[PDB]
Amino acid sequence: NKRAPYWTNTEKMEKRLHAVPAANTVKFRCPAGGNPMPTMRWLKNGKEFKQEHRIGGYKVRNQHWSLIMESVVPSDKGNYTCVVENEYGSINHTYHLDVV
Amino acid sequence: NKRAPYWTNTEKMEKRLHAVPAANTVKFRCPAGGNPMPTMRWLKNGKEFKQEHRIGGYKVRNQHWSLIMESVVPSDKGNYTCVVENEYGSINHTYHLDVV
Amino acid sequence: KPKLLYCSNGGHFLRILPDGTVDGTRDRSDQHIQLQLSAESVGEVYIKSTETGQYLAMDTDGLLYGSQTPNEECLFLERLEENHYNTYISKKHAEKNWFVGLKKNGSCKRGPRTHYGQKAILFLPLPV
Amino acid sequence: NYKKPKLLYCSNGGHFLRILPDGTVDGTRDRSDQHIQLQLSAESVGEVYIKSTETGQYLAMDTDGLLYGSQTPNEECLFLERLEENHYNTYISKKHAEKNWFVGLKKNGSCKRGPRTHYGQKAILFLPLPV
Ligand SMILES: O=S(=O)(O)OC[C@H]1O[C@@](COS(=O)(=O)O)(O[C@H]2O[C@H](COS(=O)(=O)O)[C@@H](OS(=O)(=O)O)[C@H](OS(=O)(=O)O)[C@H]2OS(=O)(=O)O)[C@@H](OS(=O)(=O)O)[C@@H]1OS(=O)(=O)O
Ligand SMILES: O=S(=O)(O)OC[C@H]1O[C@@](COS(=O)(=O)O)(O[C@H]2O[C@H](COS(=O)(=O)O)[C@@H](OS(=O)(=O)O)[C@H](OS(=O)(=O)O)[C@H]2OS(=O)(=O)O)[C@@H](OS(=O)(=O)O)[C@@H]1OS(=O)(=O)O
Repeated sequence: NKRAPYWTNTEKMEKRLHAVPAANTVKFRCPAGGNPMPTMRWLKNGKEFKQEHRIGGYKVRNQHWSLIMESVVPSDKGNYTCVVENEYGSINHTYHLDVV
Repeated sequence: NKRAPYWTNTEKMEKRLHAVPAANTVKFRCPAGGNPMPTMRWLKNGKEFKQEHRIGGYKVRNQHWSLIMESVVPSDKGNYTCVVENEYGSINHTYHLDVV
Repeated sequence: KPKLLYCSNGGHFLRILPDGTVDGTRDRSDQHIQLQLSAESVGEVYIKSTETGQYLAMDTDGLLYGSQTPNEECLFLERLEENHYNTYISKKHAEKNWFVGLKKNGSCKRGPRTHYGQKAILFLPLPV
Repeated sequence: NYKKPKLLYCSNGGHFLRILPDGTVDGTRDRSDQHIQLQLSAESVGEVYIKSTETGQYLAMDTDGLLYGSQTPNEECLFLERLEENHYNTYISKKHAEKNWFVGLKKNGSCKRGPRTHYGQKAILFLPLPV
């Protein structure tokens, strides 16, 4: 029953462009499934996204597959990619953030 | 690119038991995908569910993959199956409706 | 009189485990979801697991847990909603609207995160 | 700021409002689309008229909540635009304001009809974006 990851909620994820006013808050999600249960990480414009890259950092809620950044300012603009992995494979999806 | 049907929203579908007070309203969903876009139909306790099987009938909203029954009464207790198909295959899921 | 509290959020039955943690499960067969409710009402209840005798309680931080002795953190205001679901509110923390609730994945919600309008705080007692 | 050819983005499913030449209104996620550039105008304020710059067609709502495009501006074409708390914008039918009919979009891209919209939904929240 060994299986690579799969999205469990494709409907939510078809909203690719997230345009948000600052100083609002934004939430990206990529619910997934797999066996073993996969892990997830976020990329910003294709590269490691650490806490250190934004003032106030950001939260990742593994229990909901999501990434949350509050008080969105211009420097947040960009593509955010969620990468979900187990040892059989990975799936990814990208969202575009745009701060008005 | 020919492709059999697949669920696009497993997260919603995990709630199999829908326990509702009468005279409330209930909605069941099975968002799906597939190429060609598949069709859907509902079974009640394993057989055709036509309009004439409940007072007031019911609404199916293809645009949302859903089945909607208003003013739920005890005769509605049962298992409702959504069957989704194209010419490459079909998937099914069943919900148990319970009226309090 | 011994019911199963069904939560419409994700369709779980409220469950009080022997280690004192409270959560939800969809297993009808589970030994920890039969609950006895009781007054002195009007609408004020105790929720006890019949198999372990523990009481549903909420602590000062909003977290649900089971206690062996009944007590002030175990009273809940039971309200038949215009729905007709029932809702439960911590009696101690009523002035802040702390409801007993369940996330779609089965875990409990904490009082502070609940609010009138969520599906997570809606319960139906079902026969066992 | 910049009083010009905006793109009305709806935060419900991330679509830009679109007035197609057959008179139907709907959303799409294609930024290349020729039917999404819209001019807004007062007076005032915010009482706006939303027009497709491409066809000159105006956003309007019927007496049954349905959105459609008209060639002639007119009474069914005014909208009450309020900067929300938010800071999103919402548009309410001027003719059917005592009933709260907002311009809205479903997550699938099609329009909501006024009666099914209300304060609190993601569908009625727009943000005007530069072209
Ligand atoms: O509050 S609602 O009546 O709208 O019911 C669920 C909505 O809550 C969000 C975010 O707001 S919050 O509830 O105040 O935090 O979902 C996120 O939190 C809720 C509650 O979780 S928490 O532990 O109290 O914080 C979760 O839903 S539920 O547990 O009440 O069922 C969401 O998790 S999940 O969808 O159940 O997997 C959780 O996700 S996240 O923080 O955004 O990652 C809304 O967001 S959603 O998850 O994208 O659906 C929920 O619905 S809404 O239509 O946007 O209001
Ligand atoms: O109820 S509202 O008109 O306020 O809209 C959001 C909630 O409506 C549902 C259930 O149906 S309804 O309450 O009778 O309207 O969603 C369903 O309809 C809404 C609006 O559709 S409508 O037909 O134009 O009125 C659609 O969502 S949205 O447009 O706001 O985005 C759903 O379709 S879509 O995914 O948007 O394309 C539709 O689904 S269905 O008929 O049940 O199959 C509620 O259910 S939901 O779809 O699971 O969210 C919505 O929210 S609630 O949390 O249940 O209050």
